[PDB]
Amino acid sequence: KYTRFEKARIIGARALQISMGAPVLIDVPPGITPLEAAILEFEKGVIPITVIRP
Amino acid sequence: GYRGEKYYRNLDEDGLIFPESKVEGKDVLVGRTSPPRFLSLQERRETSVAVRPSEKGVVDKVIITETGDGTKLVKVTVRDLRIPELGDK
Amino acid sequence: MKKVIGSIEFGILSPQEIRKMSAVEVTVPDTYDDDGYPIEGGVMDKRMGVIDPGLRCETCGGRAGECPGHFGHIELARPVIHVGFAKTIYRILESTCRECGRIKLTDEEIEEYMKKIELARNRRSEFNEIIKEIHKKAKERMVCPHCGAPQYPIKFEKPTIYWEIRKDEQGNEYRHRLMPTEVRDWLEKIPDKDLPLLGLDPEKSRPEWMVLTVLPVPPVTARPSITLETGIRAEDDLTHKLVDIIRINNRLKQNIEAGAPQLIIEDLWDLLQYHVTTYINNEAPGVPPAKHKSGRPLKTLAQRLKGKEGRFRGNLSGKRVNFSARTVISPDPMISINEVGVPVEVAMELTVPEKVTEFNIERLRKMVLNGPDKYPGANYVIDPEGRRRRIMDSNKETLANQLDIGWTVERHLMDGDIVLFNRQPSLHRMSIMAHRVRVMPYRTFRLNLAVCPPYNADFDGDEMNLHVPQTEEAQAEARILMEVQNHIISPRYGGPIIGGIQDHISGGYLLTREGAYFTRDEVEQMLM
Amino acid sequence: TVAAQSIGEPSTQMTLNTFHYAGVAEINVTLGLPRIIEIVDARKNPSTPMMTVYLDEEHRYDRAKA
Amino acid sequence: KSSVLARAAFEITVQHLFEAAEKGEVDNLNGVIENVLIGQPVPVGTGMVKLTMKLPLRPQ
Amino acid sequence: MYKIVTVKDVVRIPPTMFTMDPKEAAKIILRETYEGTYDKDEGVILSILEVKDIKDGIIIPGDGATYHEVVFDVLVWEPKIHEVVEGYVADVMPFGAFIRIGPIDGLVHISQLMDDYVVYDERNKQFVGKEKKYLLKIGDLVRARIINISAKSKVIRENRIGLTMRQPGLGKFEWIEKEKKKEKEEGKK
Amino acid sequence: EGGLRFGEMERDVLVGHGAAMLLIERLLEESDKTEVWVCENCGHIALEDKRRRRVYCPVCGEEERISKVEMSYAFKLLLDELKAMVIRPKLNLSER
Amino acid sequence: IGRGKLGEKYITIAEAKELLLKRREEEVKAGIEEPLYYEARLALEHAERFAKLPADKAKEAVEELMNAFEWMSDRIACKIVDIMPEDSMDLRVIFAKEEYQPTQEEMKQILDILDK
Ligand SMILES: [Mg+2]
Ligand SMILES: [Zn+2]
Ligand SMILES: [Zn+2]
Ligand SMILES: [Zn+2]
Repeated sequence: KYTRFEKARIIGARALQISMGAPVLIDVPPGITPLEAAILEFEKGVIPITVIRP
Repeated sequence: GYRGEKYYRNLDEDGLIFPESKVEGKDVLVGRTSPPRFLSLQERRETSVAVRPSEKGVVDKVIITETGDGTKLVKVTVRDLRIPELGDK
Repeated sequence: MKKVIGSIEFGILSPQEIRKMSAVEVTVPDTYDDDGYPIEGGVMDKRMGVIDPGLRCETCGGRAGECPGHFGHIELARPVIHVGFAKTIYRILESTCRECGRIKLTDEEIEEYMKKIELARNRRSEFNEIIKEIHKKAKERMVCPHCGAPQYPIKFEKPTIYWEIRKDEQGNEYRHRLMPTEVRDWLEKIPDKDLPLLGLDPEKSRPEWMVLTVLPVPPVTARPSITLETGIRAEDDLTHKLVDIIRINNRLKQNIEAGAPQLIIEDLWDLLQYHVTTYINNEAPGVPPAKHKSGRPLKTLAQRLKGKEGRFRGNLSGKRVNFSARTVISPDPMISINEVGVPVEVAMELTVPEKVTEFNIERLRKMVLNGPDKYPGANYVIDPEGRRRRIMDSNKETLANQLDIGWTVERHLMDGDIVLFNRQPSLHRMSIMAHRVRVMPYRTFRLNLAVCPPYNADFDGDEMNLHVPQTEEAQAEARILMEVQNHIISPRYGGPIIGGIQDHISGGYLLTREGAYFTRDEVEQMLM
Repeated sequence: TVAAQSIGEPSTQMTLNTFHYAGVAEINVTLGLPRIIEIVDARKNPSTPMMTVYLDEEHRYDRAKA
Repeated sequence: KSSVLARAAFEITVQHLFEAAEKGEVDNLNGVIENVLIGQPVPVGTGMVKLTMKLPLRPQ
Repeated sequence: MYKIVTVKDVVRIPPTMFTMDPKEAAKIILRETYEGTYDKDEGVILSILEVKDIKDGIIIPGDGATYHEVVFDVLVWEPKIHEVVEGYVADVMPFGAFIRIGPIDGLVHISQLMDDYVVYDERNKQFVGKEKKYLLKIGDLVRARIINISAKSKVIRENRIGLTMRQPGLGKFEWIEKEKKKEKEEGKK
Repeated sequence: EGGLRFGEMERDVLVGHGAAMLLIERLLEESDKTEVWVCENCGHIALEDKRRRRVYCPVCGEEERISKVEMSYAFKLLLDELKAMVIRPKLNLSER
Repeated sequence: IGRGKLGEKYITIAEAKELLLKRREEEVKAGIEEPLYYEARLALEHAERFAKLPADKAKEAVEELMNAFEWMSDRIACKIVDIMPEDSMDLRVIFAKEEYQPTQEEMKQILDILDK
């Protein structure tokens, strides 16, 4: 389904959003870094960003 | 251009470092001031000679001589112990 | 809000554009006075900008590190031929009539070739072929078809010398030389309707602009003088060449105003042409390159844009970067293949900016309390307003308590961080991969042995570089695309590139050979 | 870029002196890196032109007729 | 190659630049090298992906 | 003149307001982008009434926020050259009277109020009657044709409007009444 | 206190991995980047005056349309070098 | 103007007096110290100076003015509503800016359309 480029782009967008102040959509262990938070949200399936394909 | 007073900790009143004194990175070996630059005025640029930024050791000897033109020339040698460690060839 | 460059269209600067875009006219062939201030009207006039500390550029205020620079211009006494356009000027001249300036082609043939050109001339090679055909056709006609007048042949002598083989009495030619003013007048009267037939464009360029009468001056920030350790200003090559050009121009103007003999004016004109063509390109064929005081050849505008050390290949396609470290490598089989051992000295020097959130506030606070000397510490904090504060022993607790949501901490590296790990030469794409940081006491990078073949590295003195991505998107790209375990299979032949080498294979053979047997303690210890 | 690198990288492992042996049944031809450079640059006339001619069914299997 | 800057960065830079000035050639920055020179994302890999999201995001 | 127009635009919704519904967050962002702004070709922007429709957000690289296309309506008071303006004089100053015409203040130069010779008060600093004795006060509201408009910048500053009174049909309502009485007298005779 | 060389071969490796954002991060923020004023009417780089807090285009006298552009400092130097010759590189801007 | 303007509609000073009052109420319900932001409180003073004419009936007069004759534009209509002319001189002057001048019988009928 997802190409690795799309996955990397989605995770990079989510991590930047979380760092800039967006709330996390899933509970996370304390002390985690925003990139790992985005990766956790991803493998848990809670992604609010969709990809446009022609 | 006056750097921190921390770096002049090992200088004598004549402007030269004491031999056998241990130095660290960017520590001043010879304190020297230069005439100012017209962009200021009534100033003296700090032009001290300092240890290389990543080096360390102990001052071994200090030599004062005269150049071919009679100007003072100072040479300072710093020795550093090198125990073998990882990455040595 | 922010726009991006969508396209770039090239062309030739007109004298009007050069005059309007300039900030000052240069008239004095000097840079600095005795004390050290720029000379008014000199080649280092402050109108173009400021390079010395404690000076404000009157054109745009600013300082040494703030003023970007402004262009100057020189009013040449007499026009000179641009060296980059000399061959094109020769191509144009021998293909147009001397009297009417029209292309020496017949009207129906012009129509046919205009029909041919419009058939996708964007392809450069086909356009060049068509233009070459037009040039060949126009070369072989002694008489203009549009107007009745003979056309003499023109001989091009490198670099910028044009001869006109015109007959005289008793039927003998005298190979008249074409002065640049005559060439400019010839080119000026060319109509725009047939410029596409010559390969030019009526708007982006003009034939008369190729012979330049005003020369732009690069900004001061593009000609940075170096204060030598002896206390003497080391001028850049371009500045010196500009000084020579201004001096020659002033001498030519004075001689013209003084009614000097014709031969002297011709010699000065040739000298100015030589100086200009060396300034534009010091490696132009057919000229002796200008030399520095030390005897080395000067570097000019054409030199900056060419070579491995030139602009395009030295400062654009590649450059030196921050947040990087380099040291020798040593083997370490105890770490995972996707991990790299990092010296503690490097870890406390490189930093990864991190934003304060509700799930990492306590850890960042602890690191800020640790200061810039304990290993898990930090070196800077950035308030939400954007100010940068350096963590010091007198600020640890105060800044730690000031810390809140929206702040930025430049913490030291940690275990689990992602970094770029590279060996040169970068022969193929798995020469650069991403590894997980694992802090180490000593001063060498630790690399797992199964990862050697991709890097083509052996521990006999090799040095390998490390890079730290600074933004969350870059870190995500490195984490997802560039993980080592992703690139086990080589793209060249679809087979593994990471695998056991040497002792791995030998020990495997020793373990699995016939007759090998082990005791209780050996089995337990090896499995553990 | 992957194709360019997958061609360039093995080119640091090829030889230059080739074989230079005849063996009666073989004709000397350029090999290794110079041959690849010739092919990529598409030289109008190669340094060692050579052709391989296949006989028709007649004379194909007979030595004397070949 | 249609791009002026792509050809210029390879070899004989000055000749290509002056020829482009003569012809009035236009570079559309459609390639990789030109975009790297400008400093904007290249149109390969992750540089061609486009993303959208539904704004009213509520945490769970 | 008060005027309501609709315009489409793109909105940069920051991540801090992702939780709230797009429409209101848009509304606030539009307010910050241009609440106190005066356009050259539109006039003084006053209020973004409501966002008619919000589109989805495109994640541009580098920024990380959402960019949404929006359409909304905004009422704009647009000054027009050669226009009557029924405002009241905010203050008076001996090159010109300042009449308030809306968000910006219009200027009525002393040599452009009344056909009588250029006169303006000094002790009261309001106006002195040379021959007409025809007094304009600070609290009185007047109408005046416009001579010119000074469109300079969007900060609603350095912008002044020239309003003529010399032409008939303008002025203090008292003198308009007097001119109406003269018209009635001439029509009755 | 110099920095390590990031050669063009490394850039080609980055391209071959497809990491566009990693490439832009390595090539702009860590080395050199700046903002300039571009007049979209004529493409010439506009002048910002710190005396008047004003931005204007000298070559064509335009103040209405001066957009902000983000680019490497080295590319600005390249543009200045080209304008040092008679080359005229016009800049066409685009949104997004 | 923001990229891509599309649409335009002219309204009376009373037709926006109530909208400005709306801004006044929402901002104070939000607790903002100013009842409404700068350039809008002063504009509210300007509106309330002669906002005596009802806004809704102002639009009614406007639309009847369109039905009366086709040369009329809504801007002129709202201007006529917001001036309240008394004699011919009034309309002659207010139309003197306009390319077209109003007939005196047109005066007499718009006097009926004006009512209060
Ligand atoms: Mg080795
Ligand atoms: Zn400047
Ligand atoms: Zn002719
Ligand atoms: Zn411009």
